[PDB]
Amino acid sequence: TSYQCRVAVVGAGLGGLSAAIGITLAGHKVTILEQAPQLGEVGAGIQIPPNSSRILRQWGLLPALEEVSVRPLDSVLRSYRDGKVLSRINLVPGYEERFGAPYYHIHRADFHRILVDKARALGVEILLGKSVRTIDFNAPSLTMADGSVYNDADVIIGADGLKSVCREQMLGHPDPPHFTGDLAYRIIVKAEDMKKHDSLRELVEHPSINHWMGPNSHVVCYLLKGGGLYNIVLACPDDLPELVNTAKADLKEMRERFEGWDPRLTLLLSLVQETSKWRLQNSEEMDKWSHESGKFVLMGDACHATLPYLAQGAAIAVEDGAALGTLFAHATHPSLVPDVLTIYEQIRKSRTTRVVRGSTKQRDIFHMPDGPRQRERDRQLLTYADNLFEGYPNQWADPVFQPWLYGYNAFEEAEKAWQKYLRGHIFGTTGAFRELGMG
Ligand SMILES: Cc1cc2nc3c(=O)[nH]c(=O)nc-3n(C[C@H](O)[C@H](O)[C@H](O)COP(=O)(O)OP(=O)(O)OC[C@H]3O[C@@H](n4cnc5c(N)ncnc54)[C@H](O)[C@@H]3O)c2cc1C
Repeated sequence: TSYQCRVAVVGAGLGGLSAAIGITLAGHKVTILEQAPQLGEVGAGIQIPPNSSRILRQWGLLPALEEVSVRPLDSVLRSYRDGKVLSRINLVPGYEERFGAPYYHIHRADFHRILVDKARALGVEILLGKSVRTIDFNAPSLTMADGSVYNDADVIIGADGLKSVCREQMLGHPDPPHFTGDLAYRIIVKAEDMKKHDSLRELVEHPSINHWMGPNSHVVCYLLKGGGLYNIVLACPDDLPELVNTAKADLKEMRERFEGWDPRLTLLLSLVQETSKWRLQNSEEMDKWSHESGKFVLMGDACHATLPYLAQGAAIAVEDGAALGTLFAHATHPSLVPDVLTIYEQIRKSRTTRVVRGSTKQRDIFHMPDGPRQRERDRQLLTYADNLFEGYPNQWADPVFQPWLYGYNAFEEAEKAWQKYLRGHIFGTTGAFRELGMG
């Protein structure tokens, strides 16, 4: 009769499910308490880089994913004016050869649906319609919007995303998300229609991650297998306030923001099949993800919300869940649980902040206005493309940042950390392992 911790995950996003998967595969019973009445067959494109794919592969999800995801050949940084290529990184075969795991482009609904399916296949209960409002962190209880009280859990894990009620309850005061002051426009265009125009063909027969960097704007363009649709996301300032969000509104607005940009991006505005406009936001990092009671810890965007520039938010939420799981594997005795939550924060924060920084830095590179600093950026990109250095204006190509970002194995790192904890070398723990004969 081994020990089984009753772990309640709040929120069924990517991070919640990754945690439910890893902890169940650890030997414990997970229950996810989401807010939405039904699962989210909703969203657009997401990127699964090696540091997240290798995790999913260890959970036997590679096939189900390959079926619905694309493998971009390379990742390209281009000037906003002419489409001029300034940096090209090889992903196929480069990234599998180096970091030993695929890089994927999958629609968010497909990724969410595969993770929900694997969660259920492992026996996780997913109780929907459970909007959590208050938390008692000592006698672990969750109180819902209807009034009901869930108290069938030993440990709680906040994974409620950006608008996290869990983080508010932990801190003891409100803490809404900070508005980046930017807004995003998502556009879906059938690739059938693009193959009809000569200037666009290269983007369909050579599926890449194309980035246009420009004055306080950037445009990302990639392909997804569904409907062979092309995702075109434009990030620009919200100098305007109407929020008029009809189909024609953006077409006008996006055309205006593309004034002077690669002629190709404006052609694409004519082949639109759907438009979507929204104001970006995120949170500022937290010093503490845990509660003094040692029964609660945050994961995902709730504690380490990242700017979308690096394409790692879900990657590092998967890493969070993977590390949680790897550590709970060692939670063979209940007194071991809080120390585990401690070893996690430490190992996860040092990683999630250094990513959060990079995203911000990538922003500064992408958004440069035309001028001397832009001229130097471009110069450096082109000149040292075959002679990389630390501080290269592409954080993805940076010879130091790059292997660190994509070579990271959440499993091995959490194991290293558990061993450090067994040699008494982890600050901030209660030393539960001592009374249990481990050493
Ligand atoms: C424009 C954009 C592009 C991105 N591109 C990429 C990319 O290419 N690659 C990548 O890896 N990441 C990317 N990201 C990041 C990625 O979308 C997030 O990191 C991801 O959602 C993390 O999942 P999560 O579980 O941490 O949070 P979420 O997915 O937000 O999970 C939150 C869930 O909890 C629920 N919830 C909220 N409040 C409560 C409550 N009080 N009670 C109960 N349930 C609640 C919500 O309804 C939701 O289901 C992008 C993000 C944006 C905005």
